Amino acid sequence: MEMEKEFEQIDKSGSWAAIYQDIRHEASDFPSRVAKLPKNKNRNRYRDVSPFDHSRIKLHQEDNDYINASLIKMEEAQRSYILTQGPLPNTVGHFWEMVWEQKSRGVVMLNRVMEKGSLKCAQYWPQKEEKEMIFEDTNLKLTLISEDIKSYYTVRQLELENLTTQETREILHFHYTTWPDFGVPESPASFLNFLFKVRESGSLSPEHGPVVVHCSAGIGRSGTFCLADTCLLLMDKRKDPSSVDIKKVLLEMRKFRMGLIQTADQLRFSYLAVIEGAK
Ligand SMILES: Cc1sc2ncnc(N(C)C)c2c1C
Ligand SMILES: Cc1sc2ncnc(N(C)C)c2c1C
Ligand SMILES: Cc1sc2ncnc(N(C)C)c2c1C
Ligand SMILES: Cc1sc2ncnc(N(C)C)c2c1C
Ligand SMILES: Cc1sc2ncnc(N(C)C)c2c1C
Repeated sequence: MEMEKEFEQIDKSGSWAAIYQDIRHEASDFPSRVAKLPKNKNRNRYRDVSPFDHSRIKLHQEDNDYINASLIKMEEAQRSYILTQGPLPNTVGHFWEMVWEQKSRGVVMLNRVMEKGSLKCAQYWPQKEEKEMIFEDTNLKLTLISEDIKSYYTVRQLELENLTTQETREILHFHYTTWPDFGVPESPASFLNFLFKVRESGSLSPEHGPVVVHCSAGIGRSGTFCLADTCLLLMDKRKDPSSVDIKKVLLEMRKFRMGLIQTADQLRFSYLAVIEGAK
């Protein structure tokens, strides 16, 4: 169909759960044997969320190359993303090692450190200019350079130093701070504004390594971000924008990481965002 009329037809027929279940039944199943090795148990936040072996990011290490992170490579749209879990106390040094080694320019964070009264990820960046962080396991230093706090998001300028080579790189931290503890936003307007601030920065462009995107598990909000970005780019590239099929794009992305879009409400929100962004 076309998207906006497919949308009203699923709303009127109340069939979001059935459409979402169809996607779950058709999604790819690839092995994740490295994720399940006993030596990696304290590197995974959730036992049911693992990177596939074929698409996992490898750390440049001989002892243990494992991180819970996946490369999503979208061939027609010419976009790549790394989707990862919120870092754990034992994996903050691995996280910044990955940003360094993959030549990323941007980190996109879609969660708060505490939500629903529980910790959803480690405090993995410095909160004050004069109190830098040193990750001794991976030999990196991270400094807060500047902060811009807005109503719906915060952007930070960070300096990452490889202490082995004394090389430095600027990293941009894009923090969406207002996703609700339960459900999805009522309007996609602030999420779309945020997506276009990340684009404007150069963080999604081919002159850099892939953007690093995370939430708590790195599949639900994180999936919504990459799915909306890729669908809007395809609508600009093709002769017939109404040919873009959001369900087919999501199944392509599910070849590279399991579980992207965690609820029927996140699926409806992704349709809403693409429909409103197209205008
Ligand atoms: C430039 C690259 S790619 C790569 N893949 C696996 N291991 C590596 N190590 C640990 C040396 C590397 C390096 C140094
Ligand atoms: C006024 C300026 S110049 C500049 N250059 C790089 N990053 C910045 N951010 C987002 C902290 C800024 C700000 C806020
Ligand atoms: C002069 C420059 S460079 C640059 N890079 C990323 N974002 C920007 N804006 C609009 C927030 C800018 C501006 C205003
Ligand atoms: C020179 C740059 S890079 C960058 N990235 C995100 N936000 C920014 N602004 C406008 C606060 C900037 C600026 C001013
Ligand atoms: C949904 C939004 S907000 C925004 N701000 C600046 N430029 C934009 N375009 C057209 C590239 C947009 C879009 C498409």
